[PDB]
Amino acid sequence: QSVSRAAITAAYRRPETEAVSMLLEQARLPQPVAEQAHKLAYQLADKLRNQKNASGRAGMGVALMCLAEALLRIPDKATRDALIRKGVDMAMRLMGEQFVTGETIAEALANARKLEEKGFRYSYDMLGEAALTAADAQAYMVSYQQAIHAIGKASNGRGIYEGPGISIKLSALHPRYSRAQYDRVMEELYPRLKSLTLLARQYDIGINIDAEESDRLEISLDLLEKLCFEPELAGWNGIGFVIQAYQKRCPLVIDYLIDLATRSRRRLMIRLVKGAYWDSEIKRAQMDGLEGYPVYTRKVYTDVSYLACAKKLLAVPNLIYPQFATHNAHTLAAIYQLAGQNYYPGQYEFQCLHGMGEPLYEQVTGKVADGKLNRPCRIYAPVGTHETLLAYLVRRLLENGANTSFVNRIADTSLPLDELVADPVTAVEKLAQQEGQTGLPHPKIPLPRD
Ligand SMILES: Cc1cc2nc3c(=O)[nH]c(=O)nc-3n(C[C@H](O)[C@H](O)[C@H](O)COP(=O)(O)OP(=O)(O)OC[C@H]3O[C@@H](n4cnc5c(N)ncnc54)[C@H](O)[C@@H]3O)c2cc1C
Repeated sequence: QSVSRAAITAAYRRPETEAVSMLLEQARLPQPVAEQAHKLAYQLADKLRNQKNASGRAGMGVALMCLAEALLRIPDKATRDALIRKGVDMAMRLMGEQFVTGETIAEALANARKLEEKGFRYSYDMLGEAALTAADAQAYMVSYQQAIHAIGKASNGRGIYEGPGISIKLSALHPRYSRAQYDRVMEELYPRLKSLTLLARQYDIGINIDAEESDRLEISLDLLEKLCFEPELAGWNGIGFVIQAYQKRCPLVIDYLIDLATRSRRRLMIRLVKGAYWDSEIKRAQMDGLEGYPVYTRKVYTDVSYLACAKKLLAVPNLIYPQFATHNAHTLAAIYQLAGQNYYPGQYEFQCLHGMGEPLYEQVTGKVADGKLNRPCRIYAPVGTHETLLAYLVRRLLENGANTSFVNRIADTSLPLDELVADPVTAVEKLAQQEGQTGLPHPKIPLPRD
């Protein structure tokens, strides 16, 4: 292929100067919106850093304190004045626990209530991906079936917005998905996706297809296309799909999705993310030796792409329920403002990962009289034992450990608040004036052919 599909194909690896130049005006916050976004972002990030006065205590060497402490333990003021494989497995489960909501779906669900009463929602992720065998994919299938039964019974008619949903990885459902051919995916994967989706619809819970590696985008769109035209799914708006703003294709995938929601007569649930596989995408493209990268190479370009994509999503509320997944205070503030006045619950939600967004979103989800923004947030809740945790944990380490990540820069007491929440468009134009051209690739990431 259609007009919208062909345009996705042709954007696959377009030069960054071109891709970034085209996004800029789509991403620019109008003057007054930009300033309310800055102020809100500043406030959120200020509260985050300085929850337990962490920066005001910088406002106030160590051996002296130990002596002042021992002196303060003198009870009477007068007296005082007068005076390899195992290490890896272990470190994985130790660092990883903070990102896991429970080992079983029942355990995760039984803990649902605490944050659900505060206005939080949930999307449960049965950990495990990249099925290597036919038996592996069968077992993931039954784990997903089981989870939908338990989630749906706990949802108990609350429906797709207020009630819990499930997130699935297509790589879990087909052996060797990474190299699978179109014909085998449709024969084998598609009937399992269709079956899980029919089940979710019986319980009226959301079912989201997670986005994985970029060379799987095209087959996931073929699967989505077919799925949206199932008679048993007519009139039901529970299908969800993730799109990754670090991809050059993202804006064009949105044109496609908008046309699909129209033709298939539904409102799609669309989770907009930046993306979780950047380091691997860069390595992969450098080994393939093709004309360029399917993702941006500077983090600020991804931020620009996200804002442009968020605007496009918010413009079509009859066709799309946008789910804005982020832990970045500026991104959140910019969305809040871009969504305009006269919020209604079913306009959009925020999303965050378990063990990562709680402090940001404790300022967001809840009553205005308690100082909150009163916007719903859906927590993505990984569920599994130690044997399913590895790949997810490594992605979290890369996310938390990168110096370009907001969750890393916020902990840096030396980087000032204004720089942390600086506007990405303005950042890009600043690079452009310094370097001579808009959207130049990262200086340390040359094209694969160089
Ligand atoms: C609820 C939820 C669900 C998610 N589901 C998925 C999913 O299905 N598939 C998926 O891929 N991701 C998914 N993610 C996103 C991913 O796991 C990270 O959480 C997310 O990208 C972090 O973005 P941020 O705005 O929180 O952080 P920010 O710190 O503002 O931006 C972080 C990031 O920018 C990108 N980046 C980093 N360096 C560069 C660079 N040099 N050049 C270009 N881009 C760069 C990467 O996307 C990286 O995560 C999900 C996130 C959430 C909250």
